[PDB]
Amino acid sequence: MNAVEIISRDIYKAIDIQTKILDYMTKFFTDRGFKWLLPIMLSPITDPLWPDPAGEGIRPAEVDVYGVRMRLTHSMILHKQLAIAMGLEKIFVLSPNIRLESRRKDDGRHSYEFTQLDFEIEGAKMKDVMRLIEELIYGLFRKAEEWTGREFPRARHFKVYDYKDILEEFGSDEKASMEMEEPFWIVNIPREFYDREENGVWKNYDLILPYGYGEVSSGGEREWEYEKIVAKIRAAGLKEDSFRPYLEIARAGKLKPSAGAGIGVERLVRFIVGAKHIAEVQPFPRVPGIPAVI
Amino acid sequence: MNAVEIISRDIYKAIDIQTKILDYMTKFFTDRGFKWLLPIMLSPITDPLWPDPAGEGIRPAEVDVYGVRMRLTHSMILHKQLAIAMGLEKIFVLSPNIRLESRRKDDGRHSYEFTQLDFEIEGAKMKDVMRLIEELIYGLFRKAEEWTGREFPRARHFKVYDYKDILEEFGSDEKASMEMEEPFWIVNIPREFYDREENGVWKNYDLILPYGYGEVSSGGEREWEYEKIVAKIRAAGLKEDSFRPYLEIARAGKLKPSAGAGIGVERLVRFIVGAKHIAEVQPFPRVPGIPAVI
Ligand SMILES: N[C@@H](CC(=O)O)C(=O)O
Ligand SMILES: N[C@@H](CC(=O)O)C(=O)O
Repeated sequence: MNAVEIISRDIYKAIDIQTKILDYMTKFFTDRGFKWLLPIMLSPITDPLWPDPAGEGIRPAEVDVYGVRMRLTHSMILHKQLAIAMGLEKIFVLSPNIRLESRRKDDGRHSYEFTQLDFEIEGAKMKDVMRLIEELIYGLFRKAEEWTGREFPRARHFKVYDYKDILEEFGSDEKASMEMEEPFWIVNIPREFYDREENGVWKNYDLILPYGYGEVSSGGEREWEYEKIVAKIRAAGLKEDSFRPYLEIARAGKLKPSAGAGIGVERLVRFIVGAKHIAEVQPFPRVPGIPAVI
Repeated sequence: MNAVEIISRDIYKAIDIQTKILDYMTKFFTDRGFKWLLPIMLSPITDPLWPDPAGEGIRPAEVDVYGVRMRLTHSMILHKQLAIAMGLEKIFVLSPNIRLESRRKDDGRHSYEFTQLDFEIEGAKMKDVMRLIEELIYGLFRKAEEWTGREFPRARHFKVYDYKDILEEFGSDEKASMEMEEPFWIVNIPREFYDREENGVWKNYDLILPYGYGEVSSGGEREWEYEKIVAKIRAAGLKEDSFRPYLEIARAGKLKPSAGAGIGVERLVRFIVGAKHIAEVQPFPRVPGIPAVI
């Protein structure tokens, strides 16, 4: 779409809903004693997004700052762990992510710029975080019924499936989404170095929306031990050089066990509004593979 | 400071205060019927930050996005105006800004990454917005007295200085800040093309903190007429191509009269904690001229 066409759309309703969602979600966390952090957009280090069955192996956008290469935020995962290392205990941030994925990921829920409500909790287990998210989502859906007068899924807790079993039964997370009528969990997904792996089991979780809307949240317990972290990085063919300051902190023994998740705000807006494509709820669309004109 | 030293700092109280500040300010705006938008970090267009007394003519950092040159957000001013054009009426956003200024700007209040609470109001006039910001600050300061047990500036309304009168009496905005015990306004400052100028008078305003803490907020009424906008860009030596899609919307006569401002969140946290350098309230410092290690 061209500039004038974009500004001509009627997205008042979507933005009204977005406002209510942000109000609800931020209060949910501050009510429970979480600290509210501001995002970082440039850093020597960022989320590799690899290995990850959900990705194609993209490289972060990079810009020089005073002669030094910085990466644009893929996600603040590493910085969340660092915030826990600073003793903040329970944190969240409204974090813009930049992920320059290909046209092949333009499936209606992807956007090359998007904001996650990203949170982390010192000492938490996967069960704790999944339960917290269920509490948030159930509460959100009840409020949405009041806001819209429409019905939303009423489940207070969601069924749990192993990634391996999803592949066997449905073939893909996307096909699973199409068949379900309530949100559900996919757990135990082999992916990035920071997700906690124990004896072949990955302590992680993705929340998937029903009716084909796809993944809305992703998280896990974390690795915190230097030796384990470095082995995982090397095994994936990644470079220690790409994580130098983070690995210095890990080597010093300053990472702590924690668990967390990120929640796609615009993906939730899309679900509540019932929009076919996420672009319909964004003032300034950022469609994968298509450089925005504004 | 190496990475280990950075995360070994104490920042708990500062983040505690920041959390209370963000809760307060976001509610202030949502209570008044403002829509809560999400930020954009990459665009073909951004705030030129020039001409501007407080700038130094820095050019936006750029990155390739699917073969197209995109600018990292200096400020969302142009995008705020486009949101008004879309009929959103009253909007705000927690917008990260990237401004790669020189070491000369490392004065205790500047950071090369920072977040503004940026807001815009269709049809608003400068007196309206200044009164709104005064209302916000007065309320925040009364709350801060409860949070901290210390005393803050009392005034319900701040003294207004014309820019040229600040230059005459104090020499600069910094010197003025150091000699005041109450927040004050500086108005009528010649700067960027988007600020409204009528008969040699600029309808804009900066809020300055006392005790040398310096500027905390800046805004104004906007130009919306194509001919007026084009003339100011051309006279400034700026290239029209740099603002193409924005100018298309102006030409189509879709821009509307509006006024707004941005409020520096970290600068407020600094003022309330009483920190000498703004780095002290940031988990991940972004000091002008010093590329961050994390
Ligand atoms: N935010 C997610 C990672 C992601 O960005 O997908 C997490 O906490 O693990
Ligand atoms: N946010 C300001 C511009 C700035 O100081 O970045 C405005 O509303 O005009």
